[PDB]
Amino acid sequence: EQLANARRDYEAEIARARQEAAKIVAQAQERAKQQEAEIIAQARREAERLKEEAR
Amino acid sequence: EQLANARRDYEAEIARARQEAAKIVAQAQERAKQQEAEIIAQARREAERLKEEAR
Amino acid sequence: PSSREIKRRIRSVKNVAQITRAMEMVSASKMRRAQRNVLATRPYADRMREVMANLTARVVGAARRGTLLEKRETVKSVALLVVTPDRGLCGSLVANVLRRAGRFITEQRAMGRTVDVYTFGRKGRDFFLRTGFAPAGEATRLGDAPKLEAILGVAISAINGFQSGKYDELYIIYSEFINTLVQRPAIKQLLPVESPDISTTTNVDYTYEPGEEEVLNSILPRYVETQIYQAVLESIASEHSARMVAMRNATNNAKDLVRDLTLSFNKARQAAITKEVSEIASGAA
Amino acid sequence: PIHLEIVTAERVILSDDVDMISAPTKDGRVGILPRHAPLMTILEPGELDIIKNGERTPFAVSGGFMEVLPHRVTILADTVERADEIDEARAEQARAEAEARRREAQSERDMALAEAKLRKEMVRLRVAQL
Amino acid sequence: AEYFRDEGRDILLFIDNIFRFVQAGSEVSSLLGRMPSQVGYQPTLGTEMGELQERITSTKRGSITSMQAVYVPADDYTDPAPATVFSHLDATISLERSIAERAIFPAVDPLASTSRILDPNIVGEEHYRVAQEVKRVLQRYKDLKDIIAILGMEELSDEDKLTVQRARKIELFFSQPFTVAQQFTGRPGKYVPVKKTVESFARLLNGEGDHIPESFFYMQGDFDDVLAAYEA
Amino acid sequence: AEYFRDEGRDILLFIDNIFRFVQAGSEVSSLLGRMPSQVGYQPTLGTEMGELQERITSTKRGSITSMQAVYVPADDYTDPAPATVFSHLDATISLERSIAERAIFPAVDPLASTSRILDPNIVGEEHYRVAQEVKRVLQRYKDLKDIIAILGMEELSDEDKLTVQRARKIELFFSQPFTVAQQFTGRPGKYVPVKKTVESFARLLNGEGDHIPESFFYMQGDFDDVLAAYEA
Amino acid sequence: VAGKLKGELAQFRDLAAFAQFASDLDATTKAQIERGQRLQELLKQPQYQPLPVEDQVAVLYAATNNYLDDVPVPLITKWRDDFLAFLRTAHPEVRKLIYDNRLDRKFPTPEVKEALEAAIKEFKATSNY
Repeated sequence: EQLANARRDYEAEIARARQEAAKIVAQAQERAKQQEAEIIAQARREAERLKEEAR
Repeated sequence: EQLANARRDYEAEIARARQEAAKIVAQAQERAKQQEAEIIAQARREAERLKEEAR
Repeated sequence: PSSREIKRRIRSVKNVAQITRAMEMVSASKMRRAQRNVLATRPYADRMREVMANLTARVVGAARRGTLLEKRETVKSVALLVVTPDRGLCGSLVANVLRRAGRFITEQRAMGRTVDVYTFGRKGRDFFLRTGFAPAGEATRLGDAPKLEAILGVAISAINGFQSGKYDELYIIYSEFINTLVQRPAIKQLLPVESPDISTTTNVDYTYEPGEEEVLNSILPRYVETQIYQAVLESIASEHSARMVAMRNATNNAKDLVRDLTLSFNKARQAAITKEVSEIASGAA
Repeated sequence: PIHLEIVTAERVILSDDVDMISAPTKDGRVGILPRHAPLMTILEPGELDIIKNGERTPFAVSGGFMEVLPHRVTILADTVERADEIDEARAEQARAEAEARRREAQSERDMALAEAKLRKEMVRLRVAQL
Repeated sequence: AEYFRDEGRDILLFIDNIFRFVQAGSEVSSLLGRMPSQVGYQPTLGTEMGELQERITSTKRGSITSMQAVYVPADDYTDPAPATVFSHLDATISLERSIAERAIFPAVDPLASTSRILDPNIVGEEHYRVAQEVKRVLQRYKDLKDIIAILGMEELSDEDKLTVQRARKIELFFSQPFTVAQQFTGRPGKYVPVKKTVESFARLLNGEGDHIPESFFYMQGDFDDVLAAYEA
Repeated sequence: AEYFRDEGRDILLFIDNIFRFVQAGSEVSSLLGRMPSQVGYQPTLGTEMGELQERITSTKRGSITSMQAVYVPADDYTDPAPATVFSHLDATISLERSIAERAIFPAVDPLASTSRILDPNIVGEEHYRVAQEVKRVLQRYKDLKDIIAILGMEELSDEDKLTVQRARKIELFFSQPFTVAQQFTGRPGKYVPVKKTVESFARLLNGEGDHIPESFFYMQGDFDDVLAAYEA
Repeated sequence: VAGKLKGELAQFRDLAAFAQFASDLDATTKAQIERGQRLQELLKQPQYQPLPVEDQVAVLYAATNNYLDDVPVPLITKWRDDFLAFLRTAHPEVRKLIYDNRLDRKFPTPEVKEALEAAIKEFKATSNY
C-alpha cells in the first residue's frame, strides 16, 4: 500500500502542477488578448480620426 | 527492511514530485511571459500597419 | 419497369444482400463458438462414458439393471426428444429433423407403440402443436450456449417416465454436424443399456462407496442428461452452420438478382433517354 | 502428485496435480493420496477441499461424482463454486456475467438478430412487385 | 399581398398547388410554339418560378410569409416541376394519414419535416438541442416498434422501454387544440410561443414528464398546462 | 502517326478517353441540327468510329497499335458509345483499384482483362494452355475469397489450399519492375519476352517454386530471377 | 497523419453493414468497427467552425494513435471541442510548434511528437469521459 500511495501521490502532485500551469497560462493568454483588443481598438479610432482629418 | 526503504523511497518520490511541480510552474511562468510579450508585439505591429494603410 | 421503380428494386435487393451478409457473418461466428462449446463439453461426456463402460461391465444382473438400464419388453409407449432450432432461416434443417420425427413417429406408431414427443425449441413445439402432437415436454428460448440445467426440465420428466413405466424407451432426434456445410438429422437411443466391447471398459474395478446399485441409480440419469446436453449442443452448432450456408446462398442469389435488375435498369434508362430525345427533336421539328 | 480433474458438464475447472483431496463422499468425507486404491463415489452438497503445497482451496460442490484411479482423480461434479474468492461477484466472472454476458452476450444478440430478420421481412414485402 | 406588405403589415400567403402553376406555364408554352425543355416543360421554367417566388420575401417594411402546397406527379421528386419548386423552399411539413387517424389533430410528422432555419445560429442553441433530442428518440421512429412486433419488447427493454414511453408522450404532446376548431370539438384554442414549446419539450425530455400518464398530453398547449391538469 | 507508319516503323498510339471523342462527335452533331440517335448519340456514330480506328491497322509497310482509355458512361458496357468502341477492340486491360492499393503497380486485373489474339492458332498452344490455367486458379481464388473470410483458410480443402497459396504467389508475380520507374524505385526495369513469360508461369504452375514463399516473386522478372533471389 | 485515417475509414466502410452486430463479432473486427465509428464522429463538424491546419493535425494525430479508444463514441465530438480548446488555452506553444514544421518531410519529428504526446496525456488525465 505504501508503493501504491507513492505512485498515487506522485501522479496527483504532477497533475496539480500541470493544472496550475494551465491556469496561469490561460490567465496570461486572456490578459494578452484583452490588451491586444484594446490596442486594436485604439488603432482603429486613430484611423477614423485620420479619415476625419482627410475629410 | 523493505518497509523501511519503501517509506524512504516514498519520501524521496514526494520530494521529487514537489521539485518537478516547482520546475513545471516556473516553466509555465516563463512561457506565459513569453506569450504575453509576443501577443503584445504582434498587436503593436498590427496597429502600426493599420495606421500606415490608413494614411 | 420505368427506370425508377427498377432503382427501388435494386435498392431493396441490395438491402436484402447486406442484411443476409451480416446474418451470415454472425451465424459463422456463433457456429464457431458453439463448436468451441461442444469441444469443451467433450471431456465430461467421454469420462462418464468409460465410467458407464466399466460399471456396466459389472452389475450385469437384470434385476440389478431393472433401474433405467432395463429394456422394457412391451415397448407399448415410446418418447421422442426432438431438438429444433428456435428461429427459422436455418435452411432445410428445421424440416429435415421434423420429417425424421415423422418417419419415426410412424414406423413406431406402426409397431402399435404410442409415440409421444418432448420438444426442444419453438419451431418443433409448433410443428407438433399443429400436427396435434402437443409436445409432452417443450423447452423453448434455447440460447446458442445453454447449460445442462435447461435440458433437465425435460430430461428429468422423460427419465421419471422410463421409471414410471409411462415409457419403454426415449430416442432423441437432433441435428448432427458432419461438415461445416452438411448437417444430417439423426436419432440416438436414450435408454442407458451401455455395455460396450469389454475392450473399451478394460474392466476397471472400483470400490463403489455408496454401493453398486446406488451409484448406478444416481449415475444413469446424469448420463442420459449429458447425452441430451451433447445432442442439444450439436444441434445448436448444426443450426448455426445451416443458417450460415442458407444466408450465403441467399446473398449469392441476391447478388445475381441485383445484376439482372441492373441490366434491366440500364436498358430502361437508355430507352428513357431515347424517348426523351426523340420527343424533343419531334417538338423542335 | 495425483492428476486431479474437476470436470463439469459445461467446462473443465481444474486439471493440475494436487497433494490432497478432502472429498465429501456421500457416506462420509474421504481423503485421497497419490496412490489411493481405485474408487468411485457420490458426493453430497458440501465444500470439497484441495490441498496444494499447504494451500487450502475450498471449492464448494452442490453435488457430483468422483472416480479415483491410482494415478488420477476425476470429479464429475454438477456445480463447482469458489466462495473463497468472495470478490468473484465484483470480478468479471459474475460482474461481467451480469453485463458482459447475457446483457449483450444474449439480450443484445437477440435484439440485433431479430431486428435484422424484421428488416429483411419488411423489405421482402416491399420487393413483392418484381 | 404586396399591397398590404407595402403598408408594413405581415402577410401569410397560401399558394395551393404551386405545382399546378408550373403545369399551367408548360401548357402556355406548348400552345405558344416555344421549343420544349426536359420532359415537355417550358424552357423558361426557372425564370418563371423565380418571378413568382422572389416576390415572397421579408423586406424592412413587411414580410410575405408563404406556406404553399406541392403535388408531385406520381411520387417523382426528380421531376422538373417539383425540383424547381424545391429550389425555392425553406421548409417542408409532411402531413401523414397515420398521425391524423390517431386523433392527433395536427398531422405534422415529427420526421420528414425539415427546415433550414433549424440550426443553432438562428433559432438558438437550446432550440436546436431539444429539436435534435426529439426526433432522435423518433429517429429510429421507435424502431423498437419492429422489435416489439417479434419480441414483445423481449417482455421489456433494459432502457428502451423508457424511450418508448417518452416517444409516445411527445407524439401525443405534439397535438394542440386549435382555436378555429374550438367551436367544433368544444375545446379552447391554445397559442403556444416558441419559447414555451422549447422549454416544455426540454423539460419533458429531462424526465419531469415521467410522472404523468399518457393521454394527459393529448390536447394541451404547454407542459405547464399538462401539469395543472395532473395537479387538478 | 501515319507518316512514321509509312516509313516502315511500328507506332504506338495512346488515345486517352476515346469516349470523350464520342462525346465531342455527339455535341458536333447536336450543334449541326442532325436528328439524335438512341441515348443522346450522333446518328453517324458507327461511321465516325469507323473513320477513326480503321487507320489503326497493321499494313504491309508498317503497323500502328493503339491503346485507348475508355470511360464507360454510368456502368454500361451496352451503352452505344462503349459498344461501338468494343466493336473495334482486340484486347481489353482492366486496371483495378484494389490490385494497386497493394503495391502491385502493373495493376492489371487478369480475370477482367481479355484479348482476342489469345487463341492457340496465333500465340501457340503452350501460351493458351498456361494462360487459361493462370486464370483458372485465380478464378478459384476469387470464389474462395468469400470462404476464407467466412471461416478462415483452415476449412479450405488441400489442393484448394494449394490453389489459394499458388494464386497469391502468381498474382504477386504479376508485378514487374519498369525501366521508366527505375529512378523512383531504385530498381532496374526487366523486359520479359512472351516466350520467357510463358515458360516462367508454366514452371510456376507445374510445381517449381512452391517451396519459395510469397515474397521473392514481388517485382521480379522471369522465374530465373525468382530462384536466383531465393538462393541469395 | 491522414493516411491511417483514410485506411481505417475504408476498413470501417467495408464493415459498415456490421455496426449493429458489433457485439457478436471478432475482437479485431469489433475494434475496427469501433475505431471507424470514432473517426466518423470525429469528422462530424458544426457550421461556421472551421478548424485550422494545426488543430486538425493535432486531433487526427490523437485519433490515429490509440488515444480516443477509451472515450465513448457519442462524446468523441465533444472531446475534440474540448481538446482544441485546451490546446488553445493551456498549451498555445504546441499548436505553433505543429504549424511551424507542418512542411517538414518527416513531420512527427521528436520535438513535436513529445510536445503533442504530453499535451494529449495532460488533457486526458484531467478530463473525464
